[PDB]
Amino acid sequence: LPLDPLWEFPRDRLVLGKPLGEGQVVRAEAFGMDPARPDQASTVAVKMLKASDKDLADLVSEMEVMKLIGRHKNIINLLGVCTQEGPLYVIVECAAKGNLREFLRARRPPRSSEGPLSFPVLVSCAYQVARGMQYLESRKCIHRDLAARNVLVTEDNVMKIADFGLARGVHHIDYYKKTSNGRLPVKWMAPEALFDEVYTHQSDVWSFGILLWEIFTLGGSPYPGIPVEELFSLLREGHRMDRPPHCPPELYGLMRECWHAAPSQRPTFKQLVEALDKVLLAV
Repeated sequence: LPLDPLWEFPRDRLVLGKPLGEGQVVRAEAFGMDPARPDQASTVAVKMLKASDKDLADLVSEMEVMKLIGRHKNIINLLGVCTQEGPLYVIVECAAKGNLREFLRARRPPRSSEGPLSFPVLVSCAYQVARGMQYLESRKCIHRDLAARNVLVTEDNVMKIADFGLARGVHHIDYYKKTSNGRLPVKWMAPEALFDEVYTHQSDVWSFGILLWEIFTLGGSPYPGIPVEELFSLLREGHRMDRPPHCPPELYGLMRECWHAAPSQRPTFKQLVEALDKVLLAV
């Protein structure tokens, strides 16, 4: 691997800590990530191999994607890399509150009538994800698995889209795959992706609609009670999820637009940002 001085960070300035998931991602302390404060500690996340040569190329691929995509408030940003004299590390921002799905589920409801989550904050979460996706789209990045579990939450409740630069094996998806936390990722796939193996930014818009439903069910799992075999047949029939409880029609409206059969008849991310902004400003 060649040295890129723009991004190289000394590995001896990292102290590896608790693993965050399984390549693998590990929480770490970094010293002098800002070269103006060389002895200052910060908390970062380090992506690394668990590994085959294919596994290595995929991580290098993600690294190069992240270099090109540039900075945005609502994505997990690249901070540095360690490529020389040791294992490949890709250092990115660490979001203190974990993923959005778990953030919502943990916060389900003199203030006994009040849970931690209010309507304007739920809308803000949706707006921020749309802003991040608008940015990624402007950089010609299709996410391909946009979902609440792939949005991370900072200490200040800022949404950051994660894992947007993954080499995903799109031509070998096990549609019946259930994760160790019980997720069926097929439930986020646009029909053109699932059925025809076509991905565009409009397929991410479909997934955003599913994410919207996750937000307004406070981390509910989509298509409740529906196994994959039934999901296939239901999608072929044009099945859409019901309006969740305590969800205004404006937001279910947006969900249904995101799930229009024709990709060109779904909103763009720019339109979603504008629509959600209007709801946010309506108080």
